Amino acid sequence: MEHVAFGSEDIENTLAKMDDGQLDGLAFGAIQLDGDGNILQYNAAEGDITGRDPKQVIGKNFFKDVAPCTDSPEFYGKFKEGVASGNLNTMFEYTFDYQMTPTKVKVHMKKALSGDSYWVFVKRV
Repeated sequence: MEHVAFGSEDIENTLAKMDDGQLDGLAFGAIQLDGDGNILQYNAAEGDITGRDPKQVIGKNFFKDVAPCTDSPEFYGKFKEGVASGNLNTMFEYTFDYQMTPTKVKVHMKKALSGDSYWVFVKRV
């Protein structure tokens, strides 16, 4: 198990070293998005929470295709403001409810160290 705590202040530095295999060892869900919301990485723990197969959602658009329930000012709105601004670090509770049992989560979105990519981290509450 890769030992990194949800909400750590340097999480983006820690995860910068990890390949898709190491990401699967985290204790929480992790999704890497580009600035348009397309999925670049999607780990095992996220699939355990949501039921999605990680291999199959890579390359889909999180807000349009995968997670329409997040297309709202309270989630996608925050994302697109952070991309436009070039900075993003916000944590909030949300309920995921699209084609799944409604599941309450804590979400942390943070700009990655790389270029034009953004993390979404998820854990159950």
